[PDB]
Amino acid sequence: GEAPNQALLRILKETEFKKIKVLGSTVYKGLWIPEGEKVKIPVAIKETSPKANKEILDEAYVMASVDNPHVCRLLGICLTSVQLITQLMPFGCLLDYVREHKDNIGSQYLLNWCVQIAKGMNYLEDRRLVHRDLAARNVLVKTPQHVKITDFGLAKLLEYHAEGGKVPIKWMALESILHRIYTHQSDVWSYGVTVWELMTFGSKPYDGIPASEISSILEKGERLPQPPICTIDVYMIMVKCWMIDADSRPKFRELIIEFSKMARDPQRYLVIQGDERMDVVDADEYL
Ligand SMILES: *CCC(=O)Nc1cc(Nc2nccc(-c3cn(CC(F)(F)F)c4ccccc34)n2)c(OC)cc1N(C)CCN(C)C
Repeated sequence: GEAPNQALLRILKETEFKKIKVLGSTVYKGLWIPEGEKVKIPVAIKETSPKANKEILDEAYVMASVDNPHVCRLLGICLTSVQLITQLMPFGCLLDYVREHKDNIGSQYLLNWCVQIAKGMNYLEDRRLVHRDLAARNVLVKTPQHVKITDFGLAKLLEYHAEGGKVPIKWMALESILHRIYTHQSDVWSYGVTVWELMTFGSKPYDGIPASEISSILEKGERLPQPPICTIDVYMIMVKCWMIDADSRPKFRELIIEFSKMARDPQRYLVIQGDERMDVVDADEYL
């Protein structure tokens, strides 16, 4: 009863990329200039073990099948000696951004980021897609006013039953740690941890506690603390994302509604000191 995935996998010529510089490691900053049409597109290029190909091709499959203003768009792959070509998000991952600009993030930007992440996550749930790695590090920043979800290296297309492997323990639900079960609601848990990272301006969840004890702590009933800038209204939303009963956690469509209400009066829900004074074509316009 599944629908045919008629997504298009675009294959680009290497002679069309101008690897400007290295963004990290390898991921490169560059330009994609399609032959003929006078257009330069700022892109990120993710550059031979047969496992690595099989996995980056799996990620290219997922990114080619999603199309949402809050999900990272795939432009294509290059079959050299395999490269992912994605939209360049010039302000980096949201985790490093809130850490850099701690003294400039207003309650407006925080609550709006929570709305946008829930929108992209709700879209992924519409596509019957479990992310399995939602975190502040995996949310990229196009502009301070526009963020998108990235990194689908663990994404799965539908509960999902994993069989093993390295996984980020402090972001995943209890059911994911004990039974390797992943659902859209286990993504809601990771959403709760991701909101906690933003409200704490990039603090590390369970900083110091070894990952092997996380399963014990959560079973005891202990959760992440209430961030200083958070009213009980916002912290209650995170707490609901951390219920043991997965179906008691809020839906992504509900998290959109809640944070949108808060985004209409941000200073009522986030208390931040000084909150008052805080031919190039982008990929989104090349269709
Ligand atoms: C989280 C860190 C970082 O974001 N650095 C960064 C990123 C970008 N833009 C950008 N656009 C699209 C894709 C990426 C990107 C994706 N990955 C993961 C993987 F698997 F490697 F593809 C990256 C890893 C490392 C770097 C970039 C990756 N990024 C950017 O645009 C100019 C700049 C930067 N920085 C160098 C800033 C460093 N941090 C944010 C302070």
